[PDB]
Amino acid sequence: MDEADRRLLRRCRLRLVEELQVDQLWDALLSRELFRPHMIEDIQRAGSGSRRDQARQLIIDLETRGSQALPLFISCLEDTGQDMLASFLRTNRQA
Amino acid sequence: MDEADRRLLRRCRLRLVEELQVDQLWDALLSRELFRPHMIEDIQRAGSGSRRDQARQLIIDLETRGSQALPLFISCLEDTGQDMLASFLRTNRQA
Amino acid sequence: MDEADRRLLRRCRLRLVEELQVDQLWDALLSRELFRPHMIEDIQRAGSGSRRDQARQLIIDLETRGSQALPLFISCLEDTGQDMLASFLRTNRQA
Amino acid sequence: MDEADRRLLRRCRLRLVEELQVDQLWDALLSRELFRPHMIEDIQRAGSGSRRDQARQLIIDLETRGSQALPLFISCLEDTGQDMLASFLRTNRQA
Amino acid sequence: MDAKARNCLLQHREALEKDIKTSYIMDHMISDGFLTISEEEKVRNEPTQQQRAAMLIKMILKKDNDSYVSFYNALLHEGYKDLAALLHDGIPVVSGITSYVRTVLCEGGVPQRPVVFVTRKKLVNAIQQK
Amino acid sequence: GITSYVRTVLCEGGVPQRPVVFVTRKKLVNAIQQK
Repeated sequence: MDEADRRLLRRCRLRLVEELQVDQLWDALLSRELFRPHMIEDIQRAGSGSRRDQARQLIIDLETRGSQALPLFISCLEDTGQDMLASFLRTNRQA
Repeated sequence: MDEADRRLLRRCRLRLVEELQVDQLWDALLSRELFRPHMIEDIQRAGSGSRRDQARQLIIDLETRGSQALPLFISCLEDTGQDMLASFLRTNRQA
Repeated sequence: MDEADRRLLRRCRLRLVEELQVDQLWDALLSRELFRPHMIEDIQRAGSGSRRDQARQLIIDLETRGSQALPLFISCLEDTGQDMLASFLRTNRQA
Repeated sequence: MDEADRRLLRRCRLRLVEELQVDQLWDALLSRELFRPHMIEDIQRAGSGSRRDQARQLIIDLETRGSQALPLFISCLEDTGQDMLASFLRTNRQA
Repeated sequence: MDAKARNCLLQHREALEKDIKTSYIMDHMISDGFLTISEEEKVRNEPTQQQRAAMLIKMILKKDNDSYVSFYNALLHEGYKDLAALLHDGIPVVSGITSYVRTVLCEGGVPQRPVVFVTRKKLVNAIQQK
Repeated sequence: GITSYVRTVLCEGGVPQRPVVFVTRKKLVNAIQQK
């Protein structure tokens, strides 16, 4: 992941952890080979296991999953009906 | 929180965790801006999630919430009908 | 444990940590005096405490538990209904 | 702590680490100002974090907490329902 | 310790270093009174399990017969059957003029009394008084 | 008789190796062992 994408993920930290729905997201992430299944189990157990803690670990770990991790992640957002969040992200990448 | 208030919270540890009702307390704590909402979710998940475990984490975390955290906390007790517990606390502060 | 048994445990690392069920295994291990109870508590807490992390520490620590640790361990597998895993192991020892 | 008390703690090492219940002991230790709260967090994290590892670090660190650390520690044992352990200790001090 | 015991330790040192988890041995030995806290802290300070075992054995090689036995017993008690077996044959026997006398007075302090001497009590007593 | 112990402890310089050819004189050795 390039520095600009990483920086984007940090800038949007608050919004991501506040709004990301994860339970519905795992299938999408798998389909696009963003994470291996055990990686997902680890993220699921991050911290207290709340939605927020999972979300946070997801987006941190996301930075390590490749050059195209960010656009692929936006797509998974789209695929799971999180258009608003995906929209917030995209309009930054472009910005 | 001054050392005397902290010390009070430790001295009353057993009584607080034995008697504190938490489910009804969150609104009060919010109203007086003692905790942020996510802080509350974290406290709710402390340990096993029992009333006692929540109570314990609440009162530990309380020590960090300001110079007036203790008197504000007594008030929230009062506001939620935990007069007996609030009374036990106050008569110590004064003592 | 002889070098051949140790080598076997390393060769089967991936399969063991992928498939070993531990929660049901402790009683068996105790019955055959493979581990002391505190050793078990330590293994249970290894790493993140996931099944995989426990499994990994188990099989690493297993190398230190005696000349007959491996065959005794296969038996415990058998005793707990992990015949497939025990079978994978045995057909190597023999091979 | 005098040499005789220290020596007692070493002589009873095996029994203490085998039998000491710690989770219930912290409040007592605090009440008698045997340890500061952060000291307790450190002891809680000693080694693997098992009961035994915590217990061991507790009793080692106990040697540094004052001239009356041992009798005060026996009392905390009494206060938490560990009479058998407290009894084993006392009958040595006296012996 | 006796040369038999020490040589047994030396012979099997590598096996011992590879397997010993010191945290389950040092406790027993401390309880028994044959390992000190400062030795244990020196052991603990080694970063890996085998390095700790190596340090502990280093220390034990210098100790007495009782210590070897303490070590052996702890090994046996903690389920190290094979390791104890290696150390079994090397176990040393353990446990007016008395013990004190030849204990303290062999420090060069006295030349041994002759082969043949009559006992003169009367004077010795006086010297003891003065 | 010669065993592990023997070459273990006695190779410390303590003894020169017995010659290539020697008859065994038991009678005296025993006496020395007694005394």
